[PDB]
Amino acid sequence: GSMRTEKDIENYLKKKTKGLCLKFTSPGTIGVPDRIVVMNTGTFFVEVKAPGKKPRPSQVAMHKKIKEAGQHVWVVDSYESVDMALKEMENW
Amino acid sequence: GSMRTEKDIENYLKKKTKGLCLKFTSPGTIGVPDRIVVMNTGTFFVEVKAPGKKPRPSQVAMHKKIKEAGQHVWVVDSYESVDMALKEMENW
Ligand SMILES: [Mg+2]
Ligand SMILES: [Mg+2]
Repeated sequence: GSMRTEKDIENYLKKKTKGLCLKFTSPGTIGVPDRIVVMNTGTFFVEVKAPGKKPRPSQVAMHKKIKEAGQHVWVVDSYESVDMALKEMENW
Repeated sequence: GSMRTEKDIENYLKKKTKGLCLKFTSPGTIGVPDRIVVMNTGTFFVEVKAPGKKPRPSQVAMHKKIKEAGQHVWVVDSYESVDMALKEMENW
C-alpha cells in the first residue's frame, strides 16, 4: 500500500544532498550506481534500493570494480540510511 | 585530414587512466562532463574537446555548478593535456 519505494528513497537523497545529486547513466556498462553526489568533500557514488532490497549481483560486481579502482560506493534503502550516508560524505 | 579529433582525445584518456574512465550521461541535465575518472585519489570529472575547442556556454555553466558544489572539472583537448590532467589527479 503506502510503504516507501526506491523512488521515494532516491527523492529523499536528492532533497537532503548539500551539493549536486546527479543521475548517473553510463551507456555500455551494466550496474552503475544511480547517483553521483557532488559536495565539498568529494564526488561520491550512491546506489538506491527499495527498503530491504540488496543490490543485484551485476550491481555488486560494478561496485567491486569501483572499490578496486580505489573508491567507495554507498547503498541506501531508507531515509535513515540516506542521512547516515550523507553525514559520512560530509565528514570524508 | 588526419588531425586528431575529440574522439581520439577521449580514447587516449580511456587508455591512460589508471582506474576507471566511465562515460557519464545524466538524463535531464545539459552540459555534463563526458567522463568520470575513478582512481585511488578520487572520482574526477573530465570534459573532452577537439584540439583547440572551448567548452560551450551550457557546458561552462554546468562546470560552474560543479565548482560551486566544491569540485573541479578538467577540460582536455590534446594528449598532452590528458597526461597533465591525469597526473594532477594522481597527486590529488
Ligand atoms: Mg537503484
Ligand atoms: Mg566533449
